Amino acid sequence: RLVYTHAQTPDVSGVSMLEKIQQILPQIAKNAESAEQLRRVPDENIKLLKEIGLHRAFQPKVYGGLEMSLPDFANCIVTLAGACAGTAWAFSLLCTHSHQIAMFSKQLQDEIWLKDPDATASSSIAPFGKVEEVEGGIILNGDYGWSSGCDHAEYAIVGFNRFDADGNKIYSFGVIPRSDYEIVDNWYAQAIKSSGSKMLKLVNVFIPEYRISKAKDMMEGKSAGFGLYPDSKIFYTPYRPYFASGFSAVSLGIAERMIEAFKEKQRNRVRAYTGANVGLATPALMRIAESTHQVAAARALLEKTWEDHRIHGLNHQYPNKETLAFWRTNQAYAVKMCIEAVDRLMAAAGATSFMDNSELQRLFRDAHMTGAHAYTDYDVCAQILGRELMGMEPDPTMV
Amino acid sequence: RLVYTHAQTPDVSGVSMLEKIQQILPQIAKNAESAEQLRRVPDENIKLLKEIGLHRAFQPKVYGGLEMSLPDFANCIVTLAGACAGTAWAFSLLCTHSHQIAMFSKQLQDEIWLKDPDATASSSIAPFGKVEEVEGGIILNGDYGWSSGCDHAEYAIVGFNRFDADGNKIYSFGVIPRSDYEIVDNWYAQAIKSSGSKMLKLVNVFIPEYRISKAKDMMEGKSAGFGLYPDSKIFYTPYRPYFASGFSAVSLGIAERMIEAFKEKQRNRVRAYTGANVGLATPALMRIAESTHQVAAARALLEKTWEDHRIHGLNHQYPNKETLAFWRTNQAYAVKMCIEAVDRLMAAAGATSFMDNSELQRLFRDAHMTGAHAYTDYDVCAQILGRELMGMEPDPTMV
Amino acid sequence: IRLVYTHAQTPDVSGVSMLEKIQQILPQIAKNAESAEQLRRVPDENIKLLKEIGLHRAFQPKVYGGLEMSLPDFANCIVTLAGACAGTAWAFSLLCTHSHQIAMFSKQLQDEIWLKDPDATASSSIAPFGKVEEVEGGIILNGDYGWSSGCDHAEYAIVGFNRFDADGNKIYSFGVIPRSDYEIVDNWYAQAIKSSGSKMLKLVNVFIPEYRISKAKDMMEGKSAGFGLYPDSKIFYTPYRPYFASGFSAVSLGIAERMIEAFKEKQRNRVRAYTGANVGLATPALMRIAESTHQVAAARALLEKTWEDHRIHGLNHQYPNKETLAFWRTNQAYAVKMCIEAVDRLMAAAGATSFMDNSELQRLFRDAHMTGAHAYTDYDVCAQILGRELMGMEPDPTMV
Amino acid sequence: IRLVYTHAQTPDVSGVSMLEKIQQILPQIAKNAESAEQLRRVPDENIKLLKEIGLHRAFQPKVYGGLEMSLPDFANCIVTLAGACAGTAWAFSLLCTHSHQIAMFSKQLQDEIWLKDPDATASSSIAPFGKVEEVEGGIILNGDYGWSSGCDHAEYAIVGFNRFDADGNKIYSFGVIPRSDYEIVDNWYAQAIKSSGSKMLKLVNVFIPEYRISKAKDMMEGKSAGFGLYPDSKIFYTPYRPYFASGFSAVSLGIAERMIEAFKEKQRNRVRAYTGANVGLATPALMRIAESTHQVAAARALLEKTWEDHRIHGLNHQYPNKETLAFWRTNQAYAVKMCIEAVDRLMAAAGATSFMDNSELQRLFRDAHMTGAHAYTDYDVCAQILGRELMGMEPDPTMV
Ligand SMILES: Cc1cc2nc3c(=O)[nH]c(=O)nc-3n(C[C@H](O)[C@H](O)[C@H](O)COP(=O)(O)O)c2cc1C
Ligand SMILES: Cc1cc2nc3c(=O)[nH]c(=O)nc-3n(C[C@H](O)[C@H](O)[C@H](O)COP(=O)(O)O)c2cc1C
Ligand SMILES: Cc1cc2nc3c(=O)[nH]c(=O)nc-3n(C[C@H](O)[C@H](O)[C@H](O)COP(=O)(O)O)c2cc1C
Ligand SMILES: Cc1cc2nc3c(=O)[nH]c(=O)nc-3n(C[C@H](O)[C@H](O)[C@H](O)COP(=O)(O)O)c2cc1C
Repeated sequence: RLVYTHAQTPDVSGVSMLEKIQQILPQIAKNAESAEQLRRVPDENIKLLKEIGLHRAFQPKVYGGLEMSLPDFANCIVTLAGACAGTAWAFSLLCTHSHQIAMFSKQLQDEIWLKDPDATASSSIAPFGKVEEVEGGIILNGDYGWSSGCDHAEYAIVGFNRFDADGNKIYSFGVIPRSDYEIVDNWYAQAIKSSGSKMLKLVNVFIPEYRISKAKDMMEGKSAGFGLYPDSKIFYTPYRPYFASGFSAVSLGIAERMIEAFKEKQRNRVRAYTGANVGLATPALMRIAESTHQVAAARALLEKTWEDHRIHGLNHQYPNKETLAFWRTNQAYAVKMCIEAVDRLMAAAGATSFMDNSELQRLFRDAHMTGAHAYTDYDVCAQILGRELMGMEPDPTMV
Repeated sequence: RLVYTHAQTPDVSGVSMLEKIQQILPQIAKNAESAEQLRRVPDENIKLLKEIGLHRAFQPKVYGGLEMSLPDFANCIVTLAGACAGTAWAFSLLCTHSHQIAMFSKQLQDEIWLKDPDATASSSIAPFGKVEEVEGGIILNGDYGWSSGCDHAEYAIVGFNRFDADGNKIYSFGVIPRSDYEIVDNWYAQAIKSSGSKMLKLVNVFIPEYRISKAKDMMEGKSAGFGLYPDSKIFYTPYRPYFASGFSAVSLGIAERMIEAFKEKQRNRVRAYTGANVGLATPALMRIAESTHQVAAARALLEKTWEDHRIHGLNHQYPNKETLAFWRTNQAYAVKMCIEAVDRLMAAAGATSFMDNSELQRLFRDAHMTGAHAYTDYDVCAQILGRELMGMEPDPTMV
Repeated sequence: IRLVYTHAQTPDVSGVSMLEKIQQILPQIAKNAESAEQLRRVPDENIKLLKEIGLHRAFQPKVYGGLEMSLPDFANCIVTLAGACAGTAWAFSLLCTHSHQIAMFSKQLQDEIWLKDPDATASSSIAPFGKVEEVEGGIILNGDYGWSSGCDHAEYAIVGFNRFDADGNKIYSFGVIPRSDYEIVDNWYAQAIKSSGSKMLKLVNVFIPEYRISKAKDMMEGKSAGFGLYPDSKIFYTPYRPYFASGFSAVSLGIAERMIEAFKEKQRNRVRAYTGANVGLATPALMRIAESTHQVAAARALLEKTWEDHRIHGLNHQYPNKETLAFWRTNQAYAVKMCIEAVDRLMAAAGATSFMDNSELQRLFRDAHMTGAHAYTDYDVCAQILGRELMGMEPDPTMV
Repeated sequence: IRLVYTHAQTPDVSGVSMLEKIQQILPQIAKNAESAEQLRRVPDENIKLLKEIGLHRAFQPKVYGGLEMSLPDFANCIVTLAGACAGTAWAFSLLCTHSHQIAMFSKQLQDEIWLKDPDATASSSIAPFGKVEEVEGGIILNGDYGWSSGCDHAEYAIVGFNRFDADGNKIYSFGVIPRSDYEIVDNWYAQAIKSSGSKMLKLVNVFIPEYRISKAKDMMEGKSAGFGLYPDSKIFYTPYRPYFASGFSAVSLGIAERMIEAFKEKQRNRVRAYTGANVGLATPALMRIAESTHQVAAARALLEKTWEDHRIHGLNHQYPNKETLAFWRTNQAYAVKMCIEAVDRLMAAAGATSFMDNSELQRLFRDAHMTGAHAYTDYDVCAQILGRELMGMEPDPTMV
């Protein structure tokens, strides 16, 4: 029998990553409050999650990785997000970054992992950096904002633009060691506080050519690492859908938790002004129902989208324009529904739900934060998909 | 690779029912306009659909039936609805009625089908009839509204209440031959005109005990036909989810077609006033995108819900309270989203789209009609699901 | 003097207000509604009743025997009227608001139309499809001119077209032409507002003299041939467009307030077909009636405020600035949008019986949606218009 | 005299309207907003500025030196104020509206409060949690009384509780008590409207004499001990509740209008972080700015019309009937809902940077949502209130 309201446990001989997550969820949940005030992932959380080996979800097998299918991984993040959004978000990123690193030169991966198999990377992909072409590579300078989990990373992946002959943009990534940059703690946010999305500062950082890949190359299986893992079900696939797979996941995790948390607080709710017993009043019930439907519908769409990714990966098959448009955008619609579903409940939650000591207020905030990311902006997404459906050239103004 | 915007063709060897539908879809589509003025399904359409054997979708195998899985059938109705909603709707009902007949006595099924293997039944399940208990059965009298396809049926299934010693409602159905009732043609509607939902008139109709089953019995596998088909993947299952499976189906069919129809008419559109080519303007695109997303999300939820029906059927497993609530209501949420998606497009359609000679106007009407059936009313559904989620006793005021 | 949230308040005038006069004839209009739908135009009775109370002279200059009603007072008669037959209200509103435009043409033209017959009115078709040849003394116009509400009951038609400069740039103009110069082609088969008789005008080598031709821009800025003719008037020193298009939102509002009333009446006694239960007062129904009431009351407030602004401007002989003009162009579109939300919220709890031919809701629902399909009520266009203005951007010549 | 859609119109009444006086001090209020949020109450400066212009005497009777402002004029001050610091506006609104209620108590009580100190104000906690013993001459009340906006700046508190009939039915009453009779407990750690200082009052064996106790029903129907005291006043012959709860929607509107302005400012120069192109004027953004503008203008129209209704009623010393009362109870709830939709439509295009502590939007978004979480602004309850009334049903004693 299927389950509509949450992740179904892959019954497998040998216990699943998702069960392993489920056992440690109470601890995560209890640190949630002190994680918010810490403005990063508490050391305990990292240690627990790494202990179950989650961070090696997308690490190639040759280095001791699991190579989880997207669905299985997504669902761990969703489940995780239910307990601490910021943790789930940050940790998702640390994880999905290995899937990218896996497309770089064999030499780079060897450098990172043969040395330390538990090493991970945070990122800052927005190309703010000023780049000088020296011989052998580049020198990069810049302030690189928004690096979730950067405190717990040994490397960072960093985005920038290079130019060819007709000084055209060549969008590239560089992997750099933790010693090459300072973490500046300017992370004072109002949602997903626990993700530690501090900013990386880069001063005359040299990056050799072998730690630099073209984005386009990693979208189309032409990067230096292509063909390295001929048996893998997850590497013969565009880098971006994976890396960005966390946002919607976290968002959905929040939504499903909101429903549960709202239901718990709803049962016993009294009317301040009259004293009457009001937890089972029809309006409340209808909201719980509709939000349940809405996130169930969102989970269906994400589940179907993830299956699509998995199937493609299995078959070592790069998607076409249309499927690519859908993979870029369905997640944004999912995120959008999930927020509608959180809002519908928060709106019936009453004043007490906005107190610091109430969980709803944090879920509500975090939920909204998931729709503020560049990759989840639905205005941009509607235009992307739309243009594709009418068979129009893409707008280079968005991506 | 998965498909977001429509039914995926089950790549069997040989001809799937769905391909067979797809080949006849142009003809159905061309009769659509004269079907609307006919106020019932044109004889051609019935003949074409019966020829491909679709009406035997849920007929037991022993009488020459196919015993299609719910998903496979649902998807034929969705596809069909894209060409003529009223046809798809009416015909869906004529089909899903066999699934119910199949739970009646062996004697009844023998009576209907050994005699004529192509016979089908229309229905009127709202218990308006006055019922006298005579010995050996009942005499029923009543005007029975809303019998989709009743012009093309050889039997009608007809709902009524019988009473205990306690004098409590026992909701029952009776199958009655076409000779036992007059079709009154009072079907003047403003949507799904082609369904021929005329009203059955019953005057002192006698119904023998063997043509009468309790609804509750068919919900719980206790009706006279339980056990008859020990190998069947579709009869060990409550009757209602199958019978009502066509509404959301039709509704989805209509939505997917709107998006196609809108896109076609959109390309070349000029502003009436300023005379400007305007088919590719950003707002239109964004509506095409989001309606696309919306119905895709609906399709995902229905596809997931149907899988759940299929799985249960396979395992001869009757669902529990919770899954039952979800099966009762997810369809209603799907219908709701589908109508939102139609409305979002009809609203950018401009005045020309409301002309009799435009398809959009019919799709828009028919789409709305699908949310007006008793089983798809979302207000009632949210209350049903809601009460279940909070662990409340059901409200006998709705069902 | 308590305010009223759910409908037009009756102006205590001297003598009998136009709105009371409408209110007395509303039953008759309402009883013809069903046969008007099958007639595909306004029934002769309705025209005769409405003209008898003098409504068609709502915007006719006083010198010819007109009333010169303020926008709010007129709008509110349409809203009320629309409650009984949307198509009648819509058609008739147009026949009415056309005089306000005629009043900006040459004194000679007005004299021609009204000194001859004071009850004469005009239908229109303003979308510039016509092919236009510049002959000397005026133009020859040819074209099929769609969508002329009330055109069966009109003696003239106002017709839109483009002329060109030296430099070949569009000069959007209107011409008033007699009923004898065109054929009404009956291609009006619609699924909403059937009774408006929006048939299409056919024009074959119609000659139009220069004096029956005004520039749209001139009528927007008080520069047309009729500017200054009525120095005491509270309604002519004002751009033509806001008035002419004032009817759409009005009708749309009329339909919404009526839906609420109609839904309430049918709701009381409603049963579930399935359970047998008397279900008219169930909390979900109540909440929908409430929220639809709030939503249309909120639309009414925005329209009433917008109308006041038109009135105030007209009083002061003051042409609005860019910002107010943007608001006048678009507030009505938002109102129309809310009204349709309000109708939908109710039709969605209406059940299957409400979609029958013999039910009023089905008509109101259809009509309500038709009011948001007009080119002037399209909200996507309006959001862009108002948006550009608020950010201080040049207007998009792509829409208007 | 041209109307304004996007904000309060300045009442031209020459000399300085209260609203102008507000507008001059708004920059200061705005600059303290950030440190007010961390203070979790209204900064002493803000109180001092606002009291200096005399705003707190908005509803104080004239005999004590009050202004007796009309509801519209006051409401609009709160709206304007809320644009700069919601929590200030909210708290101060309450301190203000409480005088309107005090004005219905015995002449002796008002004399006690104001003849002594004419600047004295009261905070409240109206939810009847208190346990109440009937002693002779009055009551002894005990309880923890949550949510007392501005309670740090008040000299008295108004406190709600239930007493009982012969056959012991709830008699809902209010008691005014001096600041010495209760402790302020600082448990106010919220995530919205932080600056309102809505701390909780603790009451230990507080004695309340009969003359500082009024029945709520009496103050709803002009039967309280202070009825008739100000025979010339335009604002006291009116149920107490619509005035006291007038601030919430007002604040909520204030925040919305400010969101639009704030969003517009930040939108202009917004690049993509991803591609590299002036993204501030993209069509989606424009349309959201447009539609939110329309939505809050429509909300403003409904509140403005509702306020006028209160004003007209007050003028005429006329207590409203069931229907208008249902509307006054609920329109504000709809207004608040629209305002939050409008805020959300913008916050959703605002991008990640808008959720930083150093961004104003994030605070506006939070505060905006908080206004819809009060017991009087809950729309579910409101739809059921209005709905039942419209269908002519007895009220549900389960909500109020
Ligand atoms: C109910 C209906 C009646 C109309 N009546 C008139 C009319 O009498 N005169 C006129 O110029 N346009 C009329 N219009 C047409 C519009 O002005 C405009 O040309 C049309 O809405 C263009 O929309 P489109 O993009 O669907 O073609 C009417 C439109 C509809 C909605
Ligand atoms: C398009 C249309 C077709 C219908 N066809 C049938 C049918 O054939 N058999 C049936 O028992 N009920 C049919 N129903 C009626 C519903 O089962 C139910 O009686 C009706 O929705 C009651 O809704 P109401 O509250 O408006 O009466 C149909 C309803 C509509 C929407
Ligand atoms: C921002 C905030 C401030 C409030 N300030 C007051 C106040 O000063 N006086 C008062 O009686 N109630 C105040 N209320 C509390 C409400 O009157 C009511 O008791 C509370 O909203 C009950 O809602 P609940 O169901 O969440 O408990 C306030 C509520 C919130 C939203
Ligand atoms: C919660 C939060 C965490 C983020 N974490 C990262 C990250 O770790 N790496 C990264 O490259 N971008 C991250 N982003 C930033 C986005 O990729 C992007 O630069 C940002 O959303 C731009 O949006 P804006 O238009 O508001 O500037 C994050 C954004 C938010 C919503």
